[PDB]
Amino acid sequence: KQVAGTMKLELAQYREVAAFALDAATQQLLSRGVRLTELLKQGQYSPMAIEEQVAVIYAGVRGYLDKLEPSKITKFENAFLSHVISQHQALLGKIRTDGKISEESDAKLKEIVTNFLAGF
Amino acid sequence: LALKTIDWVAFGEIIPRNQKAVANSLKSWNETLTSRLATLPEKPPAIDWAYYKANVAKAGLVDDFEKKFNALKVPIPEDKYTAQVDAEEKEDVKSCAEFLTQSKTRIQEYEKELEKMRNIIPFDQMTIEDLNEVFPETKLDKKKYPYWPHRPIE
Amino acid sequence: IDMEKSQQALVQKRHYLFDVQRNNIAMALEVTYRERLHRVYREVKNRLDYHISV
Repeated sequence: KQVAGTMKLELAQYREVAAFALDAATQQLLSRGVRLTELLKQGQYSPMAIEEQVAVIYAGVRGYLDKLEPSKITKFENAFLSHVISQHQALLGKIRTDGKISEESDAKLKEIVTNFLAGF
Repeated sequence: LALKTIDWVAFGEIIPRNQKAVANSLKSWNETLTSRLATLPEKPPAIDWAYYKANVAKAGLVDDFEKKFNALKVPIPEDKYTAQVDAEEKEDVKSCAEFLTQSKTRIQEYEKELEKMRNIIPFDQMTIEDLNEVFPETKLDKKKYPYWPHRPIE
Repeated sequence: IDMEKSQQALVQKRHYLFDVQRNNIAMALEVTYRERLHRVYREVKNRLDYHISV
């Protein structure tokens, strides 16, 4: 909820931005909605918990991949998901224990975010 | 469970420009193989001697087939990391030799260069010849450009 | 001078790449073995079914 309330709001704004067809503010909102759409959907039969949910929620909420191609967003998203499932899997358990936004967990988040960003 | 390490983000910065794109292809196939190894389990799915036995009419058949599977053998693969190891060691040799040799030689050369750079002659105490040697580019060309003052009209 | 130093450093560190190549080969072999295991499993299960089902 913390990781993505603003994310949902910005999705709404990008729709309000999508309500048009050259503000670099609007352009930024556009790239943001681009990533948001490139991410939100999913394929059939992919059960999971809110874990990767809150993860990518902060990640897009970070928007440090807004530069990354929204086309490349889905691929690098699979990449980051695999990275988290492998390494920060224990850190994922930690965030699960983080029944609150742990600034420590948040820092691990930004760190592994840069890490997977290199892996991109 | 073996995989030796390159900092792939940095590791892209190790190859000569020959086929570093092919190197990237190799790294991508490596990540692909990592995912693939993640997919399947290391061991077989199990087999029920007595469970499927009581479950099947082929009961003692189920146990005997469990025994046969214990006897049955799938072929294990083969490895050639030895060739890779030899290539890796020889490359380490060649590259290290070339580096620690030519880089160090140029290091000495540019070290002398820096020394001479700290060794700039004072202008008034710099003869015309002082510069002419120091800046060989001021050479008289006194054959190619002999005619006193032996230089182009510029 | 800095360039010579940096070129030396990078060419030296390169060996991690050969490590990764070993990684690729080792993963290939391990996957082959694991897949052979699982394939044997599936064959055994198919054989077991071929009688219980009948």
